[PDB]
Amino acid sequence: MIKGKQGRFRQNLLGKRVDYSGRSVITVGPYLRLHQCGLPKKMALELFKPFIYGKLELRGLATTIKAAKKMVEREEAVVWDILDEVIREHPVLLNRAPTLHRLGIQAFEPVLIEGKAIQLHPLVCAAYNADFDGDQMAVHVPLTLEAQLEARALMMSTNNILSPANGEPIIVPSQDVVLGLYYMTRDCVNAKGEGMVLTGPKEAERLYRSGLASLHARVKVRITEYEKDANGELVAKTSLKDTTVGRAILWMIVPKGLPYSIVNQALGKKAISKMLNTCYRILGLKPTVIFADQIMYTGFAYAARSGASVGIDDMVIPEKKHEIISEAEAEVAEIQEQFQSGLVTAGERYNKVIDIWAAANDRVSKAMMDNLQTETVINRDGQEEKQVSFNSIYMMADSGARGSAAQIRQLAGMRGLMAKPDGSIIETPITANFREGLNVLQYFISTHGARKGLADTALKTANSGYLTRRLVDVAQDLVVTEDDCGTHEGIMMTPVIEGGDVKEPLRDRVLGRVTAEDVLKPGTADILVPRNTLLHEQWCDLLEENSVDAVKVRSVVSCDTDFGVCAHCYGRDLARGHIINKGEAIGVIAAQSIGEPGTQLTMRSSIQVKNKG
Amino acid sequence: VYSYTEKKRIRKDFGKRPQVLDVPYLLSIQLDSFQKFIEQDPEGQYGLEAAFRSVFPIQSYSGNSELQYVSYRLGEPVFDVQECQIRGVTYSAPLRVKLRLVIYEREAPEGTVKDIKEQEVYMGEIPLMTDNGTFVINGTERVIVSQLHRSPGVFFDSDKGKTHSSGKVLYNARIIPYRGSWLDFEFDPKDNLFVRIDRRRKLPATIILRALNYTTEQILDLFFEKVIFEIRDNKLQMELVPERLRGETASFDIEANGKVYVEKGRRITARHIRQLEKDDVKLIEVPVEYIAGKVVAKDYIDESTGELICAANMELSLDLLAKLSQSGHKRIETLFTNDLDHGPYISETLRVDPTNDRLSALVEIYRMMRPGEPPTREAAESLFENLFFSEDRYDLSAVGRMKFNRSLLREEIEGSGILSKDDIIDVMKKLIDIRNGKGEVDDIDHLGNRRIRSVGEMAENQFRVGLVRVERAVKERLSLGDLDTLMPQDMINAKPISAAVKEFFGSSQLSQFMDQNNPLSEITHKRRISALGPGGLTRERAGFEVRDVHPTHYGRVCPIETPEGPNIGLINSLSVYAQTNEYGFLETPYRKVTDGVVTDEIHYLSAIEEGNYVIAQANSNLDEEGHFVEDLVTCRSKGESSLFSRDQVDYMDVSTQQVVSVGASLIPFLEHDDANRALMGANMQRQAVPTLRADKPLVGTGMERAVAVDSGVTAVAKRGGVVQYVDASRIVIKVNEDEMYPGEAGIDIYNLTKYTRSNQNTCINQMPCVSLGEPVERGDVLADGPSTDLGELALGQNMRVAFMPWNGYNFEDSILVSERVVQEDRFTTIHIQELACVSRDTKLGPEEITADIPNVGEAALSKLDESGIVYIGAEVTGGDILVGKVTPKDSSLRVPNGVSGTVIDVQVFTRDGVEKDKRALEIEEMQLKQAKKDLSEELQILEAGLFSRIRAVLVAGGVEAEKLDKLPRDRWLELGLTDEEKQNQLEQLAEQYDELKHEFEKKLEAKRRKITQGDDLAPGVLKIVKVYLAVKRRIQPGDKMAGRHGNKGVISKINPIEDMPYDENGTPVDIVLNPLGVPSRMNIGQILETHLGMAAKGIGDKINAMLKQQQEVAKLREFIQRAYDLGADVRQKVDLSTFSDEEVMRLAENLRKGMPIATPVFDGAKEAEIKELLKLGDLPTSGQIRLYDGRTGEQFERPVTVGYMYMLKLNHLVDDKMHARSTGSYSLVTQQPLGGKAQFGGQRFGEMEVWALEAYGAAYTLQEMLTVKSDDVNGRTKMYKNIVDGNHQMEPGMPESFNVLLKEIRSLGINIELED
RNA sequence: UGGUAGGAGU
DNA sequence: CTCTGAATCTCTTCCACTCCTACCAAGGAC
DNA sequence: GTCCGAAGAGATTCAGAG
Ligand SMILES: [Mg+2]
Repeated sequence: MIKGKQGRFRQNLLGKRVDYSGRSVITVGPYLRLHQCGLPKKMALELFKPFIYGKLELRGLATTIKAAKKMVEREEAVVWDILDEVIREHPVLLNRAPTLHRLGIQAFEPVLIEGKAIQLHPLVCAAYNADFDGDQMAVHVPLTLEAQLEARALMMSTNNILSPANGEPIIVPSQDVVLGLYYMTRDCVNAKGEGMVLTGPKEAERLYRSGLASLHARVKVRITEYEKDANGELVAKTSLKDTTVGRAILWMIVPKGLPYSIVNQALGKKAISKMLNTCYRILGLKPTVIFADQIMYTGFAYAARSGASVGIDDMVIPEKKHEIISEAEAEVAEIQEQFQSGLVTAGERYNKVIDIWAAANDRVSKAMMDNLQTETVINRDGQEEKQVSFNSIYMMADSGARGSAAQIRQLAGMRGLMAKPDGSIIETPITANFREGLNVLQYFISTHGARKGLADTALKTANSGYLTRRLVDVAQDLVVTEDDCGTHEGIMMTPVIEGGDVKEPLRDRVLGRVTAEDVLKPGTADILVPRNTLLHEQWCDLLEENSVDAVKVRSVVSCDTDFGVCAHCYGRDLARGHIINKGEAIGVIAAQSIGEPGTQLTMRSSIQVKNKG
Repeated sequence: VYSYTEKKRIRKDFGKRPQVLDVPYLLSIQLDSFQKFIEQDPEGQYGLEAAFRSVFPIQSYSGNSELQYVSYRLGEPVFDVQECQIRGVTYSAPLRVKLRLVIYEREAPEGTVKDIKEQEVYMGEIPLMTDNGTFVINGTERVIVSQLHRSPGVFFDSDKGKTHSSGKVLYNARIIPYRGSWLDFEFDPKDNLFVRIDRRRKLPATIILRALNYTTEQILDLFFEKVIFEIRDNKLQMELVPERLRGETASFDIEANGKVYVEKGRRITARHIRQLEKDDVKLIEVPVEYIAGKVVAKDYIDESTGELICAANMELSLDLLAKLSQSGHKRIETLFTNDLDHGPYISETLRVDPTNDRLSALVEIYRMMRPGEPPTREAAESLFENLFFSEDRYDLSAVGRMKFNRSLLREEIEGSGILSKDDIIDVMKKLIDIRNGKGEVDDIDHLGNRRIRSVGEMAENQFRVGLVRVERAVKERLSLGDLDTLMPQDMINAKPISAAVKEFFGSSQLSQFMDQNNPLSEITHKRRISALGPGGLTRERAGFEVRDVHPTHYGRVCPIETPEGPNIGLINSLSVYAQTNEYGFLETPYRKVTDGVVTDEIHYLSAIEEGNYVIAQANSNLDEEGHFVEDLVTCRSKGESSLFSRDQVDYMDVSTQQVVSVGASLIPFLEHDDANRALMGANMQRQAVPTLRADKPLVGTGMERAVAVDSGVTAVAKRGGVVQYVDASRIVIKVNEDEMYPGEAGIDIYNLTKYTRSNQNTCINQMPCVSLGEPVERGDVLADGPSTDLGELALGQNMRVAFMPWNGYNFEDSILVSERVVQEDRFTTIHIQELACVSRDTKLGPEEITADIPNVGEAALSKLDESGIVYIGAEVTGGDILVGKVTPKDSSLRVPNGVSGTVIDVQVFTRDGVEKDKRALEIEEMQLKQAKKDLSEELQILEAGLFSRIRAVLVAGGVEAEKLDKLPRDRWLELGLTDEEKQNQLEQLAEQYDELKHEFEKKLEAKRRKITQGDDLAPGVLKIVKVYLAVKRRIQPGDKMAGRHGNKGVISKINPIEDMPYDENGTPVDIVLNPLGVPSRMNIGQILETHLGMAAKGIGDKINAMLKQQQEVAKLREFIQRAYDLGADVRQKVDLSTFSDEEVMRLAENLRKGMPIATPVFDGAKEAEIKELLKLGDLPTSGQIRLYDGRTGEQFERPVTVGYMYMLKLNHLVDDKMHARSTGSYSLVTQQPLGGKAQFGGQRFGEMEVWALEAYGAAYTLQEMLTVKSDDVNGRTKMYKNIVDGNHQMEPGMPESFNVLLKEIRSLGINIELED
């Protein structure tokens, strides 16, 4: 009763159960701001009971604690007014059942709602890995004043913009907002209101609302664009631009600093993420939060207005599929006939059959994709013309909202060859797609791999959990203690070249890390970078122009400080644009960042140069 | 022709393939196994009789007594199934056995026994199986899932390259008896055979042979060929058969008859082998260096002195052959060892083992088996004799012996249960042949190697385990000297058997608690096949390969239906047509294929026999004559599928749906969605809480009727007839004369079970689906159970569904439901709870249940009656007092918080001997009057039926139109009849009815006694009060709702009716889904399902318009005929001309709200048929309608899919999930218990959460969570006092868990000190 | 109550 | 025949949060 | 009224070899 998971050490000493906590199913709320979260009235009343008692005693409605308890149990009218005051600015901690990230627990400012479900912000759910399908989330109430300040300063969702694992943003439009933005920022060859010249974005919105102009009509709109050429000052630039109505409408929510070039494109998921990162780089944090909320609202509204839908006529089967299948079957029959005479061995026959079927699958997929992407043909002002299709499935695939090339290939093309449980490839692939039927044998062959993948995931979870626990414990003690060691030893940063293209660009590895020794300019007897300067975007860009391969960089293993590392060796915090603060628990952050992608990781001549040099 | 239940609503059925074999009885496995276990089965085989006959002959050590059983019988159960469920007692039947005891005369067993005793004995209670296949053990229905395990026999595991890092394969053989000790044979890296008994340490394999009194020469003869060498005058010529040496290089020059045929240093090919065989020169000459390599075989002794020149297994040498030359022996034996063909594996083992005699091997075996004990010759001999050749300790079942012989390629099927020396030798020879490359290993996952062990076999094994100890006790008692002292009743004890059976049936890994939320769940739970349990794998031990799906699972075990999670693949459901073999393996039907013709007769093929044949696919064109038109019909040969000629095929699949389970086959368009989503949908159908009103699915597979009738939920008429009397509580059927038995002909009465709590706390009720006077036949459903509609499985409701994003309310999987869904209460579910109160006998006086409760308001007592019990029908709420329960000194049972439902009934159980309170008197008198009313009503109705059937006899010339009326009311059976002997028959029947009503009143008195008698209770409690609350749940945000194709979701917002999107006609859509869920997880079944649902509802709306206004029957009939004749080549073929022109009206009435459509799993409607059906109505072919926004009023672009989809409400409610806590109870470690909502628990702040808390750098929050909210009791009270005063300080203190750990470590003699 | 399994959800 | 290598056995650990439903456990003898 | 798999690391031993 001391050792093991059931012992005191793991169950009780490190896993104490906490009062002032609750649990309920979560559901999406698009009305919420980024920092807010829904909270049922009954749950809020139960969690904040001592605060309600104290407020009742202070106000004077209840003389004694027993009277206040009875009044609260009666849930009288006055109790709700008192409650609204209490939870007005009191953050609550929300966490999911598996807590892999540092971001697995976040603080929100709660709003009283009716019901029994916690309303969560759609953008936040990406970090939580929440799916809104019976998912549950526990809430905790920080009592002490220090705890409240601490949650507000560190744990609030508005603070967690960049993940500690890497500098990429952790909030991003994901499923419907990105689809709405992609639908809005698109062009049609002929549409209502084409050729118009507009005064500004407000005119574009007025035209689209009144129905005179379509959301995709190409027009010429005067755009007021602000660029911060001066240090801390913005200069307006006004010019006529060839953009659609939808792009002009979206320009209203964009902040002042950003250029207009970002909105003019088709705005897929990568484009939206890049735009948010650009806003974070230029205008800071508060404009980025406001911009994220505006983007989510606008995307939801215009996705709803679009009325995108999936139907059995959306998935089109290429007309050449039957001919390709017939040719492949003829070739495989010919190879089998050659094998019957004994001319070709069984192993080479099997390999040739596999190659033939792979080639046929590639041809079918390419033909289907070519028929799909440019399926729509628009007649404009007389002569016909070609354009990117408006097929709903293709619109879902292109925008990155959902699906991929493989999913479409399975929906409207050959499912390809399926492996046996042992790992060998079945000779005959699944010819039929999911739009048309699958006979029993093909379904069995599919079920093989489906069950194998399900078991793989079910055990991957536990293996990754164990690895994460070991990593967290092996590196618990590390904390940034000192500020500078003054050491000269360091490791050498060079891009990794595995006999081909650059696997990792040099600027990516050395970004945010200080140098152990002064970097030497390609011009001899000259130094590009000082000895102890921290490399950032600008310093890396200056390093890009000279393009020196080898740069010595201070690292954690070379740190000479005992019982901890200095702030300079670690470098950037990767979550904020700052050198790491003293007292940061870098060991736990590192272990959690390593262990988080573990669930994704499955268990089971002549040398010629491509380019001149 | 169609059944009467089919006439009222006949489901349109697609599907071109005409089924040859109908779906068998769904629960046949459980019922058949239990019937085999416990029934009068002579000759032995398997059953209770076999278990009795195996053991009961008694041998006494000089006891001179023989005890044996004659027969066994089962007593009538004391209580009916409902009575056992209500009382909470097991539904068992006493086991009465006629045992006989015979003792011979002293020093004279040859003659007749001096005393012969025969007396029936009572042995124990065997829990009988209900009609549906369930067991009632303590008033709760339980099911015994059949277990799947490795079949007894011998297996040869490869063990390929796991160790030694050298890539060598360490072949091994394993023998698994049904009951005994495992015997293993292993190959060491040095090519040495090792034996391990019961997974003990390794031991040389030849020790077993030496322990089998086998001479070393005999072992060499068995495991090696003999090469004869002879001593001759001319070079001491060797004898060498040419056939012995094939394909090996010859170091010596091969000269036969002088001429050289094969030169030295050259290999021999086939031509030289054949040349030498033709020459047949067995004699040959070799250099004296060649013989030195060989090893002698037999013992050679010098005739001059008798000493051993060379013992067996001794390598020859120059001095050895010189001594043999001095010996003058004319025969030299050398073991034929060829590295490529044979192997010196046995010889090296004999070289390694130290034993050289039987006694040495025996003492080595004793040392290994029982270390530490000194070796005794007799003890070791007895141990080895009892290990593998004693019937009691070791036995191979008939299945085990059959598998063993089949693996050893023996023709004999049945043999001795115990092993034999020849069997072990053959196993070792087979392992050696496997090593040499002649043979193949056996795969464990092969379904021919795994077996099905149902409830009957496991219950029989448990009964045998219980019986052996009673047999031992009887033998021990018989050792005492006695003669005719006692009957053979006190000798045996019922307690061991009773305990051995009760423990298995109540506390076992496979005696699972039934879930009764659906008829489908009940069916599936009885069809489960769990690989876990006793004598099976565990979750941790089970490997990666076991969870995978084998190619032999086709037609036996469902590849789809299996629980995702920890035990994935370890638990899986039996397929539809698969029925277990008589030995225990799994079988599946197949249509025999004659010469080019597919016939009708069906052969059930096991796993092994399926490999040899060539089996066609279900989806192949037959054209009603056989002779598959394509000459390359796809067939699956042994473990592989490839095209074959139409004449090469030998068997055919019986039907398309013979692969999937029953649960997974309910999904329409199963062939259009990914296997993962199909698995999810199959698992989610089993968690659909039944709704307030059952609604049949508009589109379904078509087997829902079969799974509805084959479960016990619906009441099915056993004998057809007319409905004399129907009522919400019961149905009375007047049986037709032909089906009516002659003797004491009567009318059967069906009593429906009204609202009753299920295992999942859901309501179970029967609704009468027949009217007054409506004729019924045998096998039609009379009453609809939970979640069934007119005999069709109605799991959920079908509602209009639109696939479009809507303002982010359906973001990832959320679902937006119109308020119209809530308004018409079409997802409301009833929930029945059970609250029990016990009058415990504590100290300071017994606890009493009385009305007056000290220090409470009169309002609480107002709801209670004068006896302290809650009135039936009172609208109680959380906290309201239900019973008095006053304790001497207060603690009154009350409704838990968050519960608000009417109390439907209260049941009071009172200890025999104590007084009854006034409410107890009211309950008992009401129940007694109810029993009297039931008996009187059944008696009067049966009397009416019998006296009416007597009138039929009186009709034949014995009565007139007025004679019966003028006759008095007491003697209708007494009337002047023409036959004058059937009058005597009528008098006999009148006397029989007189005695029958005497029997009825006697059974009424027995029922009164059963109510009057003090029902048994556990010691320490006077009375038990059970209060049943019935809360009516309603849909709300946070509830989980799911479809059939694995597209689960949670309700997000109850949108107002006017805000929902509406089409041109103004009808709002009930639910809007999210389109993004389809492309990623490929489940196109729902899109096709919703298109077909729109088509069905379009047909329904067309006939509703044809019915709302008065239309002539001809027009409606011809439209329905057009709808039913839509399929291009469907097999349904309904003609409405044969209908009665009034049943057409009833069919139209039942179809006005929808046109049911059947689409089998792999033979469903194609897209073209759906488009044609849509065109039959006035609907667009594309299936997409232009919808207008509810609030803006502006029409959406991009026409949006709209249709009717069958949606389920899952048992994952939200009011049962939401929980909160500020301050409550604490444990011994002063942490909060977290019994969840049960005892107001706090959510656990796990280990992985403090990592995230401290990764943020948040120290103060971590400190408060670790100390002030969990363990610091002083910190807890100080923080609570500070909060109410407006202060938010914090005293850290020390957690109590740390002090507990300190004391725990100090308790082991280790000094822990917080030194300063 | 408390320790065990049993099934299920993420 | 000491003494680096290889055989054996032997211990330890295999995610994290819930929803619950049961099974379980010291007397008559002195 | 009172009492008697499976994977790895590691410790131990053991067989080869000079
Ligand atoms: Mg989820």
